Amino acid sequence: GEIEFIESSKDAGFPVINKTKLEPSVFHQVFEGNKEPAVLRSGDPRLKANFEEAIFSKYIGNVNTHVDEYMLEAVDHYAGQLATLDISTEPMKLEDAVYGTEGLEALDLTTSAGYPYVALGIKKRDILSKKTKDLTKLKECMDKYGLNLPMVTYVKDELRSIEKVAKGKSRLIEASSLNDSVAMRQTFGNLYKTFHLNPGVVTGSAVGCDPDLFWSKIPVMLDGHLIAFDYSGYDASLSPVWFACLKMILEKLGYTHKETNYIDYLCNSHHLYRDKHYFVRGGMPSGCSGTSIFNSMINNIIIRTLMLKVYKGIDLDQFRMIAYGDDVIASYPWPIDASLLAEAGKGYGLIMTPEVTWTNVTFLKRYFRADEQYPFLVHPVMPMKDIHESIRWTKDPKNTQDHVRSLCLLAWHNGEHEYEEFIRKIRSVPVGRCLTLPAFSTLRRKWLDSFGSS
Repeated sequence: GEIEFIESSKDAGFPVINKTKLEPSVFHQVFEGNKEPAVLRSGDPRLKANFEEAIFSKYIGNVNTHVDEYMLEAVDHYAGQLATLDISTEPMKLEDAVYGTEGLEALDLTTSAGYPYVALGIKKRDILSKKTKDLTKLKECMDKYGLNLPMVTYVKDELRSIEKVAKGKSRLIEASSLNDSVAMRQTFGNLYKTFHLNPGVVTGSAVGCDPDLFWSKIPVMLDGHLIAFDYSGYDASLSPVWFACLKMILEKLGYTHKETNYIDYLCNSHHLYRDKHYFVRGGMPSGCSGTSIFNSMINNIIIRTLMLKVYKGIDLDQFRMIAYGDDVIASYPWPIDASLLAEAGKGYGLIMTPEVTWTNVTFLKRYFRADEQYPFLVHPVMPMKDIHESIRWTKDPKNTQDHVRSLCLLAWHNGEHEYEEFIRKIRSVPVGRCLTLPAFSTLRRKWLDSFGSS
């Protein structure tokens, strides 16, 4: 992706789009950590770099190439897999696409409504209602403002490492207009549903998975020599050729050329950021509808392309992979040099970052540890250091109970000794003794029982 044009918003008649919410929690001194809130403003005294330059530096440019022979075969192979899922290309019913259905959670009512709503002070809840499932106001707004509206760029308010704070390398997220979010959920909602209900090696996707259950399935699906990597700045690195590949895959699934027009909206985009507006060619605009699923689909095309290009004579029918956006875990029955693939990826404008074993591999920032007693069940193991980083901050201490409960559900997979120490430190602050904390044995019993029914 590349910014092709940027100028002051006022020159085009756009109004300007309006500190961190993260604050030290009561556990900030009880646990150790290094992370701090990402820089959100240019004047931040922790900066050791130019902020505006840093946040846009992920748009490293485009490789301008045609869909080549390797891509075509990659698209064909992945399309053959997805065909077995019988994805419906029929529009999803508006009420289902907006207010929830199996496999597609209701539209988030707390996030930005995007443009022009943010300029008018109109929030999602001024338009939508969970209680009534009203679609009348939404139809009025969609008729009135139409589709293909500018995206609103926000800086992601989240904890980051010391290096990323100093370098100002905060992440950006895009808010699609409510109109475009809804229209994309109508167009692709059945694809979203099918992906969410089928994480694994047919979709090649883990989007929507529950690691507590899914991690025991992964080694069954990936039974060869492991291949694993992620990327640096995946979304913004994507060149338009990969979006062309995605459109080809979607059309092989039965979408019409008009239904794939929304991929052009994602690829060639118009953004408002504070007092500026700018146009981008290429790049997945992270935070629009479907971006994790579409990133994952593109990654399935990319890895197959690279394998076909480097390993002539590869047999993709024996290849297996699972992607969550840029994050990949995969296998092949023979060893594969991931560094060769990564260098081949550099020629396509990608920055891939690769002896991978079940002991040292990670996926979704978690390790894999087979249960000592039930060896066919696999613990997802979030490192305790990451749990410690999280518990030390909060965006709203009114949610402390839910926050600490969620961390307990992650922590116990590290073993009973680690868990008891975690609980002891939590209880060394008075808030900690006011919380309902699950017992290790309860967490373990419920986990074991969860595999017994579905």
